[PDB]
Amino acid sequence: ELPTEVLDLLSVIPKRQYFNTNLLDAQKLVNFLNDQVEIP
Amino acid sequence: ANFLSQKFPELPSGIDVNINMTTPAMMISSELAKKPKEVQLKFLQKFQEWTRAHPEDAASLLELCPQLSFVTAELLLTNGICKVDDLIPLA
Repeated sequence: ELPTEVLDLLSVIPKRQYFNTNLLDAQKLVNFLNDQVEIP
Repeated sequence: ANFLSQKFPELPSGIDVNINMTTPAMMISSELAKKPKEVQLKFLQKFQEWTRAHPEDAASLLELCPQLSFVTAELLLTNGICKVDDLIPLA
């Protein structure tokens, strides 16, 4: 399940249909965030 | 979308933006970046744990819902965690 913080955040920005510009690869991003990223 | 109805059935659709005067991307930045630095960091660390515990779930959600994909990116950008040039490897 998603924590409430995430939920609110997903709602506060433009509708997902206004995002179809360049985008990012979910699978790369997740593996990137898990292993390669350390949130300050 | 059985994946969502099972795991993520309450996904927000986003706000309605009047893209005849304001661009989504600019709103996206002002939206996350008007928030106190603690938020972005709180979200991303919390999220980081969540996505490490659930790589399949997390990644597949980012696969289908792009607001989170870029919401994460923009928060990475605003804190300086990652730069645009670090996001293109993801792209």
